[PDB]
Amino acid sequence: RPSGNEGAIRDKTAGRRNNRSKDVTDSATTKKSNTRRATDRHSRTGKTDTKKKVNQGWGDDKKELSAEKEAQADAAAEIAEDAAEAEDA
Amino acid sequence: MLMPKEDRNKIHQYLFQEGVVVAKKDFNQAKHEEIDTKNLYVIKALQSLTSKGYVKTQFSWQYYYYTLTEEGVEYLREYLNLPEHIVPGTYIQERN
Amino acid sequence: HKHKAVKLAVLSYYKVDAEGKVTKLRRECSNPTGVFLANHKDRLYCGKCHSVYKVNA
Amino acid sequence: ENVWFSHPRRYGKGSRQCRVCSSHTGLIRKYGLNICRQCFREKANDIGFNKFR
Amino acid sequence: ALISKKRKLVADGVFYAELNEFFTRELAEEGYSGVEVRVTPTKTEVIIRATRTQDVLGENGRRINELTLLVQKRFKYAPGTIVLYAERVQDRGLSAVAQAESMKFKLLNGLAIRRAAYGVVRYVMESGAKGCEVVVSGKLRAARAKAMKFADGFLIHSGQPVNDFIDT
Amino acid sequence: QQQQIIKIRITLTSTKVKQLENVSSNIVKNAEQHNLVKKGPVRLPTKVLKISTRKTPNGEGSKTWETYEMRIHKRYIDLEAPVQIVKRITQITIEPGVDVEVVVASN
RNA sequence: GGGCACCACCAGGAGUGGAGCCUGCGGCUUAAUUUGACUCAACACGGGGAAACUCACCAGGUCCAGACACAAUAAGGAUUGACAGAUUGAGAGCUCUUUCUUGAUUUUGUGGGUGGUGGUGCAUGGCCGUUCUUAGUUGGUGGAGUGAUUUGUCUGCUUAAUUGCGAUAACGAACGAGACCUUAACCUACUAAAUAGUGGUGCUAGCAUUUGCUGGUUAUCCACUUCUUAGAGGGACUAUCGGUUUCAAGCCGAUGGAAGUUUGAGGCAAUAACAGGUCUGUGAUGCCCUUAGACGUUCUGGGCCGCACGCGCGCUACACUGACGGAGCCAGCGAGUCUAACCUUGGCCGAGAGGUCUUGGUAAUCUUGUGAAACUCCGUCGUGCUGGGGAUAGAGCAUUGUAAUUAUUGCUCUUCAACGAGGAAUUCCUAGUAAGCGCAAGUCAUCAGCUUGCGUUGAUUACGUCCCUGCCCUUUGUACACACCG
Ligand SMILES: [Mg+2]
Ligand SMILES: [Mg+2]
Ligand SMILES: [Mg+2]
Ligand SMILES: [Mg+2]
Ligand SMILES: [Mg+2]
Ligand SMILES: [Mg+2]
Ligand SMILES: [Mg+2]
Ligand SMILES: [Mg+2]
Ligand SMILES: [Mg+2]
Ligand SMILES: [Mg+2]
Ligand SMILES: [Mg+2]
Ligand SMILES: [Mg+2]
Ligand SMILES: [Mg+2]
Ligand SMILES: [Mg+2]
Ligand SMILES: [Mg+2]
Ligand SMILES: [Mg+2]
Ligand SMILES: [Mg+2]
Ligand SMILES: [Mg+2]
Ligand SMILES: [Mg+2]
Ligand SMILES: [Mg+2]
Ligand SMILES: [Mg+2]
Ligand SMILES: [Mg+2]
Ligand SMILES: [Mg+2]
Repeated sequence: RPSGNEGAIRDKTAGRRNNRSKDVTDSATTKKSNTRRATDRHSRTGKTDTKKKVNQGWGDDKKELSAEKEAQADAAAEIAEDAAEAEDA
Repeated sequence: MLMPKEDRNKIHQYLFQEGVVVAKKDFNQAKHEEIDTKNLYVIKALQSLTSKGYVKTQFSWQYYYYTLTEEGVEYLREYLNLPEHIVPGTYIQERN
Repeated sequence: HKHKAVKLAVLSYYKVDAEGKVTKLRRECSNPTGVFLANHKDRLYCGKCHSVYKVNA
Repeated sequence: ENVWFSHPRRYGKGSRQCRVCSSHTGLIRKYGLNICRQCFREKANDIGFNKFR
Repeated sequence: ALISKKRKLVADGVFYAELNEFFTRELAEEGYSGVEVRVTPTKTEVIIRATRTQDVLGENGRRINELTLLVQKRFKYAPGTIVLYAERVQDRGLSAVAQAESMKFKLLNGLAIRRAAYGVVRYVMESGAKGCEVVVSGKLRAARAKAMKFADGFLIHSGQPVNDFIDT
Repeated sequence: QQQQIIKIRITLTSTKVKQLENVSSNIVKNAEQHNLVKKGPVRLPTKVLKISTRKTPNGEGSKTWETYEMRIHKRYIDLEAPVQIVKRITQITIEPGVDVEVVVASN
């Protein structure tokens, strides 16, 4: 029972004449439909990351007073040290 | 890292007497520029030097800039039995 | 897989000093390492001059 | 050693690579640049190529 | 060298780009701000603008002979054909690359984002600038990323005056 | 050597027209105060090296293209000039960003 | 309710949807047919034109390129290879027999690294797309409100524009628009040029004549810059004059002008966002997975091209406003090799594709006046699926390549298919524009039916409106705020 490339010419069901008799499956005219972006505003992860996770990771809104009142002085110290190391001493 | 002692000494001698190495990241280049070993051998030996200290490494557009350090300039004298504390190699040797 | 070695002293070349006597034999090849190599069926195969090789065992 | 880079890559996509990142696809080799089109947009002001029109 | 002037000027631009990124990677702690390559006859001069020029020049020829040797070996120049000077940048708080590289090690040393960002925004602003803006984008122990801005003063965003006066 | 005119040509190439014209005016000023005979600064057509890359790193988006471009401005000056004092003034006075090349022509 | 826009319509143009191929997507098939992307904002997109490589996929085969540290170990011993002979792809010592060989470089465990086009782009950076090429955003002081807020930032008119006039509890400002920059258009005004051109002629020289058409030399000529080039400038500001508007911003016409559509075209382009795309651009990257019978890397061969079919971008067509042939004969943007064989003129050979001997060119120098195609003229055809169309298929000759079979592509002869202008629907477009036409560049060893640009020929139709679609603003309602996918 020889098969292979020589068995390809012997093998039935392969060929345009007998593929054209069989009907097209109906999935060929369908669509993938948007990779589940129909409710992308609705978060589907199931985390819904809480108030603490954003008020302690990037901080809350009320801690800006502690940040910039100390960020006033470090740049002034940088100016003082830059005048110290520029050409003085 | 099977690499002969004769080949290893020609990376270490060049690194001592000339200070730095540049090697393109192209393994099987079969010849490093101005080291007469394989480019894979150069990269492979200087990474082995880097891991125990002794060499700093930057990459920067596929070229592996290898620079000898202060612990490495002592290591290249001690284990390799090159003349002791008389040869800086090479940053202040001739040019200053 | 790669290589298994055997405990050895004498490589097919008996003894250079056997109670004051050289007891060497076994017609060699042109290797300066001479050294005595594989023979399957009337066919030696060289070890340093295995690239070009004229007369065998 | 035996067959490690035994295939000829004297030509084609795999002969050349970006000098920044070694990427065979999307490369520009106009004027001997050999930078990919994604790194050329980053470095294009350092090369000297400016958006004018 | 027998190449066309198109390819020669393009390749000199590529050499500038490669040298600039190499010094950006190498001289990060040393306050790098830019490089200028002067191609004189018989030698080329590579001038490094960096705030810590004493850290660039190292300890008595260390760290500047290293960079000269590294550049001449990668670009295959003859020894002595390339010399590599370092002159410090004046008015540090107007170099955007120096301010960004300063913020980078400020945040890598573990300093707060608003503190570092306002500490360079007002440093630029009283270094004598018309305006400054720091945008920080990313995440911090959080599964969601946000970008926050820190602006002070007068800025522009469109036109050739951006190529003129804005340093990014 | 004894003030024999040798017919050099200076080729001036740059991507920066301001500094290139600074060099060109310097050479013409030197050759006019030295009373040299010259064919002056001839300005070649500017080579506009255009690269139309794709603006996106992806495929996604409206298909937007960027025309990055580099201009090469090129000039040449012919100088029938003595050999020593003119090779001195072309050895000195080199601007960065402008590449010079000096070729002696006896054709 | 009012605005705006040929990603809307009107009036039209050119179409597409129908055919055949090309290409991309889905599905099916497969060992694999790698994968991301799905209304605009996926579908000639990932610069994605994949023979190998790329390559991520499949059947197999190597290699370690497993740092470093510790303990064993290798001094008990760790790499290499000549056969031939196989289950071999195989001249792969990959094993296995046989043996020798350079011998603390390794090897084997534990830790820990390193690699990954492996995952998560719903952890991120960066970049890009979109809202939006729209005109929007914000605070100082004052007014209103206990307050969140609101006015300013607006009824009208105008503009391309939160552009301005004007109304006015607001006044005066900033970003965005605009100004800016690049390009195109004018400059017989300036500085010039054997890498551009012209005129005489130092000198020539030819054919026809009574000077027309040319050829050739720049310490083996002179002069000039009109044309060409590129520096610095000039120029336009809707100028002038009418009309009209509240004599306001403006708009319309005419004259002049190189230019009166923001002069044409772009580049840059705010605040706020999107769970938009990308971890498969990177030595951008957290974490996870894998890490030597690997998901690293390499090699061999295949696949990405597989086809009952559905859809999108295109090419070629249905011809006489044309095909064929001969002749005429004209661009512009480019690019190009000694850091090695790139652009190739000329001669010769060849029907052709191509070959071969040389040459110029690292380029305003030479390819190149890219002697391009459409087009024009004269002929053959003659309304016939024809001499339209050129699919499919056969045989042959070449080129590139290590390799062309699943035809790489080119050429010659032959085969000569649907297609007779395309239902429902749908795209783009307002003047050097639509459209026809080729050329250059990109990727490229070879391959353009693609794209980015360039020029050649060059219309019809409106200078408008909210009717459809989308967007913006105001008013209104709200039990929405994860915001109607509520
Ligand atoms: Mg503005
Ligand atoms: Mg603007
Ligand atoms: Mg219509
Ligand atoms: Mg058509
Ligand atoms: Mg069709
Ligand atoms: Mg497929
Ligand atoms: Mg995905
Ligand atoms: Mg892989
Ligand atoms: Mg990676
Ligand atoms: Mg108020
Ligand atoms: Mg308001
Ligand atoms: Mg208003
Ligand atoms: Mg009011
Ligand atoms: Mg002129
Ligand atoms: Mg998503
Ligand atoms: Mg890709
Ligand atoms: Mg393969
Ligand atoms: Mg494909
Ligand atoms: Mg014809
Ligand atoms: Mg022309
Ligand atoms: Mg192909
Ligand atoms: Mg092409
Ligand atoms: Mg394509």
